Amino acid sequence: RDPQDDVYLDITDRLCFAILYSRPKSASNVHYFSIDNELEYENFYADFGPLNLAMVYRYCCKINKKLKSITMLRKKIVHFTGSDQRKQANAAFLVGCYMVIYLGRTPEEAYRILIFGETSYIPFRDAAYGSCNFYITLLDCFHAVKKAMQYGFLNFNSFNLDEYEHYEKAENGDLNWIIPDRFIAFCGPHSRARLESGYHQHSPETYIQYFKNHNVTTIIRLNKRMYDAKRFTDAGFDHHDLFFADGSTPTDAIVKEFLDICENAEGAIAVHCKAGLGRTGTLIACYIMKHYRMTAAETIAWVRICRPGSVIGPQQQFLVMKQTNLWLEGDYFRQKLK
Repeated sequence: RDPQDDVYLDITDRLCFAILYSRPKSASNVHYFSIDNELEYENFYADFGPLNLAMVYRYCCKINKKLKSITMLRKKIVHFTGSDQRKQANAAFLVGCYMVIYLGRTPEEAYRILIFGETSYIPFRDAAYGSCNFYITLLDCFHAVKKAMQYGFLNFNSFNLDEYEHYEKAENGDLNWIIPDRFIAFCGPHSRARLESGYHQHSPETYIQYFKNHNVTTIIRLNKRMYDAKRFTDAGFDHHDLFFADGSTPTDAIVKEFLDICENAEGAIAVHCKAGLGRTGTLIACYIMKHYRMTAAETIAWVRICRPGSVIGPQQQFLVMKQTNLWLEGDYFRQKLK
C-alpha cells in the first residue's frame, strides 16, 4: 500500500511482471498493459478468484499477440497490476499459467519467479459465508494447470472459447466441462422451464440436444427432486439420484456409489445439484483424486478454474481428509485392471 512496495519481476527476456502501487512510468521502448479491469472475477461472496479457463486462455492470447506484433518487437512488454491484493493474486495467477502452459516451466519454477521480489500474495478463498476453512495457493494452481496439460484436461490448441463463454451463462444452462469428453457440471434443471427474466430455470430439454452431441450417457442428481427423472431417461439417458444434504458432505456409501456409476458409465457424465457448484464439484473432485492421483488442493483448484465457486465450506475439509483414502483406492483400482 505504498509505491515503495513496487516490484518488477522478469519473466522472459522480453516479458516483465510488475506490481505497482503508483502510476506506471512510461518509456519509448517499454509497453505497459494491465488486465485488472479486463479479466475480472465474478465473485459469489468473499471469493476473489482464481480466474476461469476462458480468461486464462484470453490472457495467453493477449501475451502471444503482443509478443508477435511488428510495432512492438523492439519493446519490453510489461504486465502490471495495482494495489488491490486480490487483483495481484489473479495477475500473478495468469503469468504463472503462461509460464506453465506456453513457456515450458515447472510449477515450482514459475512460483519461484513470482515471489522473487518477496511479494506476499494472499491465497484464494472459498465461496462460503463466514470464515474460510481452506485456502488454495498460486503453487497449488500451477500444479493443477500442469497436470491438466499432462492428462488432457486442458488443450489450448482445441479449446473453444465461444462455446465455453456461451454455456456458462445462466441463460444458456450455466454449464462447464470439468474434464473434456468426460465430466460436465450444470445448474439443477427445474421441472417446467422459466427461461424468462429474473429467472433462468431450465427444463431438461435445453440440455438434451447438447448432451447427445457430446456423448453424455449418464446423469447424476444430488439436488433434491425438482423434476421427474423420466424427462431425461426418456431420451436414452441413464439417470441416478445420489441425494444428500445440501452444502453438506457425502457419506462414503455415496462417494463409492458415485465412483461406481462413473467408473462404469459409457460416455460423459453430467452432474448437477442446485447451483451445480458445491455438491457437484465435491464429487467430481473425488473421481479425479482417485483416478488422476491429484491432491485435494490441486483438484479443487482445477475444478474452480473450470467452474468458479465449486467446493464450499466443509466440502473442502472433506476432500482434504479423504485424499489419502482415494489415492489408495485408485492405486488398488489401477492394479486390479492390470
